[PDB]
Amino acid sequence: RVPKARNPTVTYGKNQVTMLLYPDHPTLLSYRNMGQEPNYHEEWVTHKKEVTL
Amino acid sequence: YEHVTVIPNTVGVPYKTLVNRPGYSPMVLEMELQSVTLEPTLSLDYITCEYKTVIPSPYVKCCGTAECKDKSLPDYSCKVFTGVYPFMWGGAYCFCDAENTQLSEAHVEKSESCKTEFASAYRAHTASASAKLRVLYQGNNITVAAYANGDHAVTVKDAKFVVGPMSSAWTPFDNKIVVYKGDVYNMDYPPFGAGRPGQFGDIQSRTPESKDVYANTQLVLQRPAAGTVHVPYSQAPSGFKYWLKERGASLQHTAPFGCQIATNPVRAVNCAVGNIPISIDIPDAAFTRVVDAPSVTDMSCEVPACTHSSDFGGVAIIKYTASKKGKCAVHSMTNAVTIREADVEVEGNSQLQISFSTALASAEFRVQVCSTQVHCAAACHPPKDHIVNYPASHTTLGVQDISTTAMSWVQKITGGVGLIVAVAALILIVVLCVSFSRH
Ligand SMILES: *[C@@H]1O[C@H](CO)[C@@H](O)[C@H](O)[C@H]1NC(C)=O
Ligand SMILES: *[C@@H]1O[C@H](CO)[C@@H](O)[C@H](O)[C@H]1NC(C)=O
Repeated sequence: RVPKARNPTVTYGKNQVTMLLYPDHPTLLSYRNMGQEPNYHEEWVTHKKEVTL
Repeated sequence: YEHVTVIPNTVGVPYKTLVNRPGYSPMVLEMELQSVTLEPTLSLDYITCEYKTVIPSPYVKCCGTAECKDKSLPDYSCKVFTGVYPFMWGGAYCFCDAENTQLSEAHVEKSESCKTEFASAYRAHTASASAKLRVLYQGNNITVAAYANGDHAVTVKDAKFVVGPMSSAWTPFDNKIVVYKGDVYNMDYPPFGAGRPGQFGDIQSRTPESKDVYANTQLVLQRPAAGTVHVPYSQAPSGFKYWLKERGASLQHTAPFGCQIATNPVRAVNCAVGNIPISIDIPDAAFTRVVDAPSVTDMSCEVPACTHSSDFGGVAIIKYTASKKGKCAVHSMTNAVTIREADVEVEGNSQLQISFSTALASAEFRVQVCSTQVHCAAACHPPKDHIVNYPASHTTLGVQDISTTAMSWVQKITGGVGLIVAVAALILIVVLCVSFSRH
């Protein structure tokens, strides 16, 4: 058995998404584009942090 | 009656088509795609797992010289050392204080755990395809399932369906793949019989039940320490353990076009590429004659609201006068506007209501209800929400779709400039003709 993570806070803007994360222990974040070019990215998160995409 | 249509490869969006047969009332069908699956053909090459080392007890011979013979076991080694003087818990082992020797040997085998923890290498070939559909037929939902090529036919309620072939041959798998407990990787594994001492493929076998094992690890025996009985050695560590700690991201998280991956059996689902043609054969008893269907004689249209969002943001009201009670179909005559409703019930003198969605800034379109047509027009506003969680239900725009006020301004500027050229040219023609005639 493995645990599951807490919900983040999401706000909206013109062609962008802003997220605020609340980690308790190291967690992995990843995203990709759908379509012809995936543009993969990967990052480990160990403390409170804010990101824009 | 045979009918042919083309449907784009998008999941979760309904589409409609019109069937028109002379002498009969028109009919409208609705179709929606639920899943598409690809499945390749696979062949096994070899498997890998962890290894074990076997060391039997040393042989100590005092006041003499020993020797060893060759054997056929994998990675076999023997060596003889001189000048040894071993001890035990009660005192020295042998009486002689010189001319003693020691013999040591070892070889490599396959671990017992290979029946549970292993990885397998495959070679892939051309894949097949399958699809499943939902069709709205005479007021009921029916489901069909078939292969996505022209070599299969199915019959449901006396209707025959044939689907495929697909427009594209794109696949997310290469020639060489590797599978381990639900993950698929693209990797160029080394040839059989050509392994490496510290990378993937040091131990190779053809099947978990086989007895032949190939090994290419390094094994060198070293000198024992003074006063001790033991068999020391040097060897490169296992390569299978190293791969597990640094294998990286799987194919599911990196593949393009939004495909999903499953492994038992290996499949890829919901890749949005290409389009799929469809053919349907409708029997004669399903049609209704034009003389039995009701007739509608007078119409008018009004549009109280429009917002060109990604959802159904329109409403329309149409007035009609009907000759008798019955059923009727509704279908749009333009490509940029889509109408949700499929049919209506008409009686007496009343009105009906519909909904539509479009991307146009200024909306003009025609609506057909039981062989007559009406003209509608209205103006539309933009929305306020920036981001949503579902795809659009309308098609894209071209260069010809421009607001009516914008087109008016283009006409005045272009026309005005052109007149100045027109008047200037007439003066030139006259002057040359006069000069020609005077001479
Ligand atoms: C379950 O165990 C059997 C042998 O005991 C093995 O063949 C199989 O791969 C195992 N499955 C998983 C998911 O570990
Ligand atoms: C089944 O048909 C009804 C109309 O009678 C329709 O509203 C419904 O969406 C259909 N089922 C599905 C799963 O679409």
